Amino acid sequence: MDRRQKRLIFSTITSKMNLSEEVDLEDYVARPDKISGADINSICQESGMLAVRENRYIVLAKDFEKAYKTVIK
Amino acid sequence: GCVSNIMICNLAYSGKLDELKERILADKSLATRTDQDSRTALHWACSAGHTEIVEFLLQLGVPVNDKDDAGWSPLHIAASAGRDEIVKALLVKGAHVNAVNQNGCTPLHYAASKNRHEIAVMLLEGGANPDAKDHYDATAMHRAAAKGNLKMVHILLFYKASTNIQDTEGNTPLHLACDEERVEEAKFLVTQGASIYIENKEEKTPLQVAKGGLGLILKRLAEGEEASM
Repeated sequence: MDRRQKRLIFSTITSKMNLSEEVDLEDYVARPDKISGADINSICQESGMLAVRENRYIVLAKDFEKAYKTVIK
Repeated sequence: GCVSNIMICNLAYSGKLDELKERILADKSLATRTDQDSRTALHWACSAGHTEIVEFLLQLGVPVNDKDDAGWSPLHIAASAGRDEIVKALLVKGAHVNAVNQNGCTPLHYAASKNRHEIAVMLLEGGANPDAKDHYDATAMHRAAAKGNLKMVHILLFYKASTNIQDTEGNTPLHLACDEERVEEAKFLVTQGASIYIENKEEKTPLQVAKGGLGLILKRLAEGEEASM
């Protein structure tokens, strides 16, 4: 999908999430993998879940790296 | 509100300056105690932007280049979270400007992606490699151009960043500016020498990737730069 659209969906879904200030979604938006709007939604949900697994209420870059890898294949 | 399993780190993030100084002055080892994310009080203080806490730690002599489990050094965190003062403090203390995290990014990739102008300049004045490539072969300029960060694109070119580096998809920053219709970015890149001729991996040039009209504008501007000089 559109790289611009991909960014919009990521910022839209994570707009209600509590990301640490250093997280930069462009690391994911910029990847070459062709992913669906559903995958971005799953990546985002999986990130929140991984945060919860660490009893952490803030989501980190590591949660996103992790979730991205899990969802995308 | 509890971001770590180690209390001193929660104190660091929550900005509890007096308690932090107090506990650490009693047990100096707390200053470098690692949490479940391979983070210490420094990483967390940088993230939240508590300059004072960071200064205390640095005067104490804590290491400034230790990376967390995702490979993020305190400078990556501060730069990204847009903490100017902290970034400055870190540089005086020897923070590594070209350190990479798990995805190959240097602190400059983040400063540029997130419009941290002043920080980008400090990093660049500090020896930052403008052409550092991440694990997908993308540079700070790819991020700035793609997102429409005009002034940041100026800053990178002005510190001589190369405009024709191709990422794993074969795209240069102009390709990205074009594909996302970042008009002024694209025009500035071509006026600054970016090539309108490089085919990416889908064998498309920046022109073919842009809006019909945008392509014709860049075409004209590129030939203008050719003509003169």
